[PDB]
Amino acid sequence: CGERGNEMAEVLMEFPELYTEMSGTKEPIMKRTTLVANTSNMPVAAREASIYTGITLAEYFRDQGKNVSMIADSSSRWAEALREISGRLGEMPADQGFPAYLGAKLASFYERAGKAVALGSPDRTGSVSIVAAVSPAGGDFSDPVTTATLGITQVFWGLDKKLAQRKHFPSINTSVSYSKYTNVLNKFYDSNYPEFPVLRDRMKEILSNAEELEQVVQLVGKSALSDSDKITLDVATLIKEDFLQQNGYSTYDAFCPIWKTFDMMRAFISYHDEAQKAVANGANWSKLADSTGDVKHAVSSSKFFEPSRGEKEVHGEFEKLLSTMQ
Amino acid sequence: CGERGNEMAEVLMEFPELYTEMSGTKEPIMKRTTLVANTSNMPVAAREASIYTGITLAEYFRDQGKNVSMIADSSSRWAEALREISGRLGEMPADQGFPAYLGAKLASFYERAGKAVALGSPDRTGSVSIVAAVSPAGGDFSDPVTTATLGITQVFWGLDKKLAQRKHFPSINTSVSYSKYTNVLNKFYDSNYPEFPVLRDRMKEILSNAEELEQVVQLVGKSALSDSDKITLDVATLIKEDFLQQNGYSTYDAFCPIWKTFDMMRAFISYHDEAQKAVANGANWSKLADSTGDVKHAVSSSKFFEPSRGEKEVHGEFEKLLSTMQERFAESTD
Amino acid sequence: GNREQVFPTRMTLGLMKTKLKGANQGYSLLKRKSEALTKRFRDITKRIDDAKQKMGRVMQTAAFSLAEVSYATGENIGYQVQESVSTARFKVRARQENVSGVYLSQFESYIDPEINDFRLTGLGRGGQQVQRAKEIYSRAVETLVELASLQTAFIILDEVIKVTNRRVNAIEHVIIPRTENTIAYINSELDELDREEFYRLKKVQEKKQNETA
Amino acid sequence: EKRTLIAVIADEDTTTGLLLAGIGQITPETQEKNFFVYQEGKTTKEEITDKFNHFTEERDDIAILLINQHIAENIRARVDSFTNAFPAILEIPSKDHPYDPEKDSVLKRVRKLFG
Repeated sequence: CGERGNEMAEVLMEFPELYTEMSGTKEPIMKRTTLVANTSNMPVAAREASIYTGITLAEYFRDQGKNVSMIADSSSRWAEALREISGRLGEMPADQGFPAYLGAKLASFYERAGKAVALGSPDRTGSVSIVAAVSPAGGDFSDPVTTATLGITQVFWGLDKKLAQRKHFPSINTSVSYSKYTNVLNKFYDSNYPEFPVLRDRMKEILSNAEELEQVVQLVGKSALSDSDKITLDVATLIKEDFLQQNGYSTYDAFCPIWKTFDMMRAFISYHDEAQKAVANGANWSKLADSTGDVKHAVSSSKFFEPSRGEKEVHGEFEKLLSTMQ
Repeated sequence: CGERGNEMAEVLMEFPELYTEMSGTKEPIMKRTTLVANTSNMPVAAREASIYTGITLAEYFRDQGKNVSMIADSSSRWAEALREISGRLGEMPADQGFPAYLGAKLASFYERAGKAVALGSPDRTGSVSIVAAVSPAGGDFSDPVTTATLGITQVFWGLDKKLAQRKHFPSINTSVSYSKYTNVLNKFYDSNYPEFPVLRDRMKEILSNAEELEQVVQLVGKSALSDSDKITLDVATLIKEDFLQQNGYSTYDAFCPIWKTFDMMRAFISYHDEAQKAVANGANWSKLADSTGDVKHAVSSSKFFEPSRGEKEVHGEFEKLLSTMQERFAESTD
Repeated sequence: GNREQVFPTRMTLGLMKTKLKGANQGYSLLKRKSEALTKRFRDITKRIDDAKQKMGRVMQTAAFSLAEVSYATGENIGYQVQESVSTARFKVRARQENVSGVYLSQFESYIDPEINDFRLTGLGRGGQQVQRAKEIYSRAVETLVELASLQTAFIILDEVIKVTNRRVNAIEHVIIPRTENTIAYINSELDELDREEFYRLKKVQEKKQNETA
Repeated sequence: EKRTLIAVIADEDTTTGLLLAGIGQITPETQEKNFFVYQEGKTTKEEITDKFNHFTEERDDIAILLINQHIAENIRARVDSFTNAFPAILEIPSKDHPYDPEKDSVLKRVRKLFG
């Protein structure tokens, strides 16, 4: 909805060349992926008919028993089109020229997503996920569209421009991003990865501590910290540079299956626990970093395992990493 | 333009008593100046008119093969007049309440400056230089008028209030101020003062090094600093105090002709080079400074030479200064 | 007052608020470090005086009373030992103690047999003559090394406390006020922008309603 | 280990004897012996300062200086102007002259701050 015409051309060029074995055999991801190209040079009033068409197509395919995903890039270009129609239409503008009914429109659009039992028989169940990219004016999340969407949506993958400039990708702002589906997913995890929620919480805690602590270090220096605090900083840096950072245009990190994610999470948290115990019972972290440099290197390089050798060949890291050390 | 009536009173009182030699004989500068006054309490809508009057007059004289400088003091007042008229008109405000057409008006007004060949015959070349004072609201250069002007103009003489409060005048902020004519002026220097740009760049480099060393010192103090860094800071202080600082209301520094400026740059950079050379050859900066305080004082007092004494006399004494400085720096370091 | 030259945005406002919080808690951290190091510095300055007193009244009484010559021993040579120069011994090993979070370069006794010289058994005098240099002087040099451990513990700690106090002052007098001024300036500029946008919107709304409705 | 040597600036009664019984006087590959005889009225004061620089700055192996008061009083300016940590200069009494706790540099510094 109001995007580049070279970003709809690249999707028309790569999705046919990209394949999915979800059907049991590699079939172009384009075979199951349709497009609703409406670039910015294209009429502003059709940025609204682009978002309706997409959600209606997802609802139609959910009505066939399929789990569809509508990816709406961008929701702020549909809101600008309603701000441009409203302004030319005469009624009173809102906070930033938007109509007073922008929030209602966004809510109605997002209320079309969900898991549902399809009307009619045979009895089938489908779902429509919505992934809406918002483009705040200047990167400010206080915008009317961003505030409304944050009010409506249940997951907030806020991106950070500073991290994107260092080429830290995905440039997800862990400080402000939230997921309200963690509670329900409990069941899934209890059925597939019981440690997953606890490890996730531990990593959130470590990242928050390191965020609060790097600010201190930037002013007073790293040598004024406790060995525990220095371990926290090193662990968080390792997590950010090797776990959270994922080159989306490579072979090893274009895709990361959940089993690999869980294994890497366990490895990083175990490394943090090993360091914290080594320093808790008496040790010098400054020298221990040199001593365990290769264990740290192995944990960092876990990123480079190719997912092609699926499941239990990569799962060798269960011993070749969590038993080679720790 | 939109400025004190008293500023126009002092111009009228002083210019008749100031004489120029451009024609070959002493003649009051008032004989070749015109004033266009719209005081701050005169009708606001006339401010614009005054500006448009001034430039036109300037252009007229440029059509006669003369080099005219038109001084707009201040263009922020013209912008404010436009803002007031726009407010009375109920127009949609742009940044800080100004009309959306302010930047275009400023750009068009500044495009009227330039060197040109007059329209008719006989062939004659003139020029109009616009020098515009900008009065940012609160002293903040984020002002829309300042932002438009810096986008238009080619020379940026940015003033620092912390310098002015200290009586450091002119209060040019050397970090932000720039001139984009330094490249075209090379020809001139190559014909008149060939090593002028080199000395200018040396002075700027010394000032920048000192600015960063002072950021270091403010938090860490003047310790762990190499004697070269100490020399850099000391000579940057010397330059700031006795070269960049010029008392415009004195008999010696009211006017500094380009040749005196060039000789002063030579003296200051020679001092810096001699100090660096002496310390690099094992000399200790503290003892050397204690021993050559006389040379430092001579270099700093170089500004008191009267330009009325003539180019030849002042240049001769500057050469004496340079030779004495070399001899003393040789004596003090064996 | 003095402020950082940054452009006012809400992102920069949050960045400066985070920087100010970090500055405050780093200031408290360095304050605590300084107090700990100062307590240890008090202790080291007391113990260094005590050690200097003990060395002063042990060196001359025992170490400087060597009996290798002349009447108290079988030889009357004042520099016979110097004829046996060899590899050094009675040496110290500089240990890296966690003094107050920092790591000093203090020393510990690590003597070695060396060439096993002596003031007797070849120096003319008997064993009883070399007792002084053999034992009392060895103890004296051990005490001297122990005192040098409080000399380098004092020098390093004094340097560290000076740096830490200078940095605490820099934080609380230069960095924190500057960050607060930057925050105030950014808040004022953002309030100005908000006022401009609000009043421009109000003008648009009033024009529309009262002219085109 | 990086720095281990003991250095003694003292008369023959100290450098030759006493600690020399267990400390030695020579380096593993040097003839300087990290010591100065300091003959009474023979060694020059300038030479004494030169030896102090030799054993404090010119060579790195010396872990401690152990200097008698005789040189220290005449070498007062040099030792007072030395502010490094590694050589850990230590003043000692010699012959009849006692410690005199109001003269040596380190204890002067200690009384200077904080007591």
